[PDB]
Amino acid sequence: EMCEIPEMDSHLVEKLGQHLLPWMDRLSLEHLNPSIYVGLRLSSLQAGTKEDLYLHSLKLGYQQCLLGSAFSEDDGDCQGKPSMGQLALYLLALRANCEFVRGHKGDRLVSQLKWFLEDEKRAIGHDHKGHPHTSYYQYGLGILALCLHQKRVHDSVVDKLLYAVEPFHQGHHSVDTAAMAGLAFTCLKRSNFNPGRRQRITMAIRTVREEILKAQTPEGHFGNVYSTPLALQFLMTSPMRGAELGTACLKARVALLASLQDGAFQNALMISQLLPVLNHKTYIDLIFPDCLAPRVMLEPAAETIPQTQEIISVTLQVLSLLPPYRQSISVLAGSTVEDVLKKAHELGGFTYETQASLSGPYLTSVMGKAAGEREFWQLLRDPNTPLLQGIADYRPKDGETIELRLVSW
Amino acid sequence: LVESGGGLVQPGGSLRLSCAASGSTFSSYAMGWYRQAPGKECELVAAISRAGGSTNYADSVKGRFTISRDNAKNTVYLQMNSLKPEDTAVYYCNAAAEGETNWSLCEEYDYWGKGTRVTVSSHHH
Amino acid sequence: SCPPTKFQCRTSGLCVPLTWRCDRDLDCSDGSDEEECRACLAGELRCTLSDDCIPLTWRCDGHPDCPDSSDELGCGTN
Ligand code: CNC
Ligand SMILES: [Ca+2]
Ligand SMILES: [Ca+2]
Repeated sequence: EMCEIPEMDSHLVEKLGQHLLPWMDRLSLEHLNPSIYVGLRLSSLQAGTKEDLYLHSLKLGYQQCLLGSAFSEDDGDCQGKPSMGQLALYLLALRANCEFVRGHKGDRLVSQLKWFLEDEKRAIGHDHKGHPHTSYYQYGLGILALCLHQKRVHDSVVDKLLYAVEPFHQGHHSVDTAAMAGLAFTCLKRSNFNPGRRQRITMAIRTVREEILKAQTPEGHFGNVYSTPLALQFLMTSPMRGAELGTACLKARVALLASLQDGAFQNALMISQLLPVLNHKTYIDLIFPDCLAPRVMLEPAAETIPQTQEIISVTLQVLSLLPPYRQSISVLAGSTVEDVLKKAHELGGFTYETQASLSGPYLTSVMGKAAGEREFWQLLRDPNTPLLQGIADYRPKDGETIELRLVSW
Repeated sequence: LVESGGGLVQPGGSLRLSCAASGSTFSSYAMGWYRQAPGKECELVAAISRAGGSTNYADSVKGRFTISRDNAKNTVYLQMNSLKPEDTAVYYCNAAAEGETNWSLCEEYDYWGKGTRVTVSSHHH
Repeated sequence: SCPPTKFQCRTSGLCVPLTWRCDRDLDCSDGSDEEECRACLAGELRCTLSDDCIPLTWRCDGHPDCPDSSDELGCGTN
């Protein structure tokens, strides 16, 4: 069976797009997002000439920050950004404009990304006994981005991703990680790159297919609501012999419709991963894309119109510190977790740090403790339930407890 | 840790090899027992379908070795009966490729685990 | 419409740094910026005319990883 997602209501798709539109005007290095550009170009929607300026800004920032003087003529210090994973997404952005990475600037960017994979391959080891410094998600993304531009990686690079899905790897990969690996493998297979691994790549695609389908929840999502978009992108790209893939994907469409109606998709990166699916496209369409299909011009959404809000109380707790932190914080209803953290700081006795990411603000330090290697600050709500959204998107209710927990992964 | 069960035996003796896989996808793979004899190249000895329904043996070994698996424990077994000197080798567990007449992935792997050494010799006592 | 710190692409009107003018790469879609112009570690390989080191696995892999393209020279048949 094939994974197919019948067309959704035009007004629902156009609402998703309206959430992206404010980002088309946010061109600072901190806010530029190649995933947003890719998702819009793969969608049935467009943002007009704003898209041209957005891609130009991407080219200015990614090339100036990573090459030569290595700072932005306009914006100054790039602060160690973009990352290599972000560079891979920039390469997808180029395919979304029917461009190949090229010239002496592009050739050097390609080798930087290849060095990233080589460095991760060395971190993992011929042994497979080490860990990537970033993640297997980024490792797969880097392989995908190169493959889309017809750039080869060595069998020994691909082996680390193969091993991670084969029967001897340790630990458990999320649906999102498995999906991105599957997308990388699919590009290699379609391109007949790495024929010295022809069969292991074929087997790996099937394995990912099976593991994603086994992760389908009763509500129909693959893993969770925010894993379903990339899971569907992977599943749409190959048939699955002897399985009920078609009904599995229809069950996911139901779950997505419910989640969409419930307001689940407001994060720009998450929207950017979902819009291709709702246009029957995936990142694998960037091998030979049709970049000039008609797309509907988006219009601005109604202006917010802020209203009267009651005060609420949220308990913020950090038990990963000695002495522990626990305080009741009052904020306006509809405030985000980040707003709670700002108030806690303003009251005294609390501090934290964030860094920018394509998903928004990422919490990196709490009360002077910065997360170290393979650690992170996990966000949870009562009872012992990890959030599915970040500090700038989760809006807690009165009486809720938000916990920040130091976790090793 | 992965491969175990090897040793030194008389001709006609028996051994049982175990291969414990740490990974969640074990059930998604055909598995094979492979061997590298002193001075020789990689050879698939026996392979088994994902479920256990179909098997595949090198001619040298049919009737004497039996491959089985336990997906509940993530383990593949090789029962080696009536051992011959020519079975002397290091034995390795790895994936295999189900096929209609299973098949070796010897040429698609460049990393093998430690394996487990099997030696069959008359001279032993 | 662009500042004099920048080169203005003729067709799009978009601005690029002046150092992208006449640098061989076509940074404007219309090419307007290029008009009317003038040991390594074990397992690595050294670029011929640079101090750059690459993995030996990047030799003859289809992409020039060496600025002088030496890693892709001499990759054909005998
Ligand atoms: C790798 C990763 C990802 N994560 Co995190 C998971 N699980 N993540 C993990 C790890 C990141 C660390 C590392 N060594 O890379 C890990 C395990 C620490 C984790 C952190 C969590 N994650 C969480 C969310 C819920 C998930 N994560 C995804 C972004 C899920 C991603 C899957 C996806 N479909 O995108 C994901 C699999 C791939 C991210 C990536 O590399 N993108 C490519 C990269 C080039 O882009 P980037 O912007 O530069 O990436 C950085 C950020 O993504 C940041 N980051 C990671 N997760 C988040 C989430 C948010 C909300 C933000 C603002 C940043 C991050 O880490 C990246 C660099 O490592 C998400 C889609 C996965 C899912 N299906 O649930 C989901 C967020 C969805 C949404 N509505 O926004 C966090 C909130 C979870 C929690 N309850 O604590 C938490 C981060 C909180 C914080 N401190 O701010
Ligand atoms: Ca130029
Ligand atoms: Ca090369």
